[PDB]
Amino acid sequence: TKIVKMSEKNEHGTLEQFYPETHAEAVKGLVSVSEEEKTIWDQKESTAGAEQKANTALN
Amino acid sequence: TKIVKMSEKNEHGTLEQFYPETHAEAVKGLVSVSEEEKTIWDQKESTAGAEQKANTALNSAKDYVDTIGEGTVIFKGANLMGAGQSFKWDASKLKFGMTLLFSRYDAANNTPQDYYYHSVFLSKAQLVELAGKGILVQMPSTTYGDRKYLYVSTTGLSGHFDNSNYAAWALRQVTIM
Amino acid sequence: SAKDYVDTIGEGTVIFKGANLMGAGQSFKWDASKLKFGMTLLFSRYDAANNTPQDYYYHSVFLSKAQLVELAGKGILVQMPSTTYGDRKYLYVSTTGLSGHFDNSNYAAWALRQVTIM
Amino acid sequence: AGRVLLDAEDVHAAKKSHTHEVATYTTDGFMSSFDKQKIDQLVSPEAGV
Ligand SMILES: [Fe+3]
Repeated sequence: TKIVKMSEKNEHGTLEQFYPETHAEAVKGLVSVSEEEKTIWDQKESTAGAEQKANTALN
Repeated sequence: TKIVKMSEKNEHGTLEQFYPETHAEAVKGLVSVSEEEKTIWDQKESTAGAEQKANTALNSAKDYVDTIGEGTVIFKGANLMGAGQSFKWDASKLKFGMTLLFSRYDAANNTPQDYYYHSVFLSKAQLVELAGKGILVQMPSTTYGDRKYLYVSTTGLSGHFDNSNYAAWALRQVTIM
Repeated sequence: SAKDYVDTIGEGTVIFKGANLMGAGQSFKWDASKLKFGMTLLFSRYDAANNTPQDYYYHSVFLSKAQLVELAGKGILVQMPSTTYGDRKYLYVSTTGLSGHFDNSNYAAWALRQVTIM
Repeated sequence: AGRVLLDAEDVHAAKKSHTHEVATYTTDGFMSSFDKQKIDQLVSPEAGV
């Protein structure tokens, strides 16, 4: 459907655009980040982090 | 949540749903990405890279095993191991043990022919106890005798003033592994 | 995997299990890559008249990989225990395999019980 | 029940990549690599008269 900028009539006789207050689930195709996956991705593994493990296995 | 699909009535009497323009600061529960930790998650570590590193460690260990198995030849050639002859190496290079080879020889022409070889092995556990003190090796021959007495230790071996009498044989090669 | 590799090298793979005089003509061959440490030979008492491989008075010999390379297809003489000195065994050895000689048939009282690789 | 993963184990079937033990003096099985390495070098009998 169409995407609209919608403006109100300010008393100086003008059209001022205003962003309505919405919610995360209200917007379509938001691609949600759960605020728990962020911590999981931060933990994961560094490139140098999975190097001393291999060196320790070799040793 | 209370979600309303705002729409508008067209002058024909028809209905049209519309999306108002909004700002990221207006949306609640956005949980945004600051574009900086995105590159951090991009760097991280992939499964393929870790698999490659683990395989590199595995094949490095296999190469170490192959190298320790094949060993280093301390001496190769021919020697009677008389008085004063001695070979020395490094203790850390000694990993499993030592192997010694003997063959036929003549003091007449001094030509070490290649036949009638005899082999002897001495592990590292054998060698630590045998530090300094020698071993007696009897090699096959038509008549009994023709022995070699060798002061074999964990870092060096030497000869003795008996091997010159049995000059019909000669040490060929000594290796560590 | 590294532990399994080193253990499998250590335990070795049997090349020949059985019994034979290992005289002239008989030989054994293998891929060189199977050799990582060396070869081991086990001999036992034998009967010339009965041709049955008695099981006692064994005798073992071990050849290393470096000695194997130095002895590429070369001769090795292995003496064995007996009531009297003699009954030697001549073999031609190499990193790829081993062969025999026409002297082991004379000493039929002993036979190569088995040969393993490692 | 549910999502079931079936391989050769639960049906007690041989794997596609499976090998049998080498034949022994009293057992029947695969022919060993070094057996063929001995066989091929063994020259065929010479046919004269
Ligand atoms: Fe099958």
